[PDB]
Amino acid sequence: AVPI
Amino acid sequence: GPAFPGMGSEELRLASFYDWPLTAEVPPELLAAAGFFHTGHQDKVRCFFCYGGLQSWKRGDDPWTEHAKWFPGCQFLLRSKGQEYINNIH
Ligand SMILES: [Zn+2]
Repeated sequence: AVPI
Repeated sequence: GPAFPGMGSEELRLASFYDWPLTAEVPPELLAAAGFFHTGHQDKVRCFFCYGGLQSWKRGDDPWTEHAKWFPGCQFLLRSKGQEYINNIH
């Protein structure tokens, strides 16, 4: 996952 | 204190994943346990405590691992998992  | 006290309950966080698009890939049970609720938009989730948001979840991603990778200063993460766990991911 990655930051929004 | 938490950024969003209203989502401090794991059960409320789990309920938020009713329309989660990736149940087989990243279990809602694990996401909720790790402090995250579903925003309702795509696969975007947010931690109730640090308000850190994560998206673009991949098969086999581990919610606690991603929490520590991206938001290592979160106090909910620290209280739940301990400093050794966070340091080892970094
Ligand atoms: Zn957090």
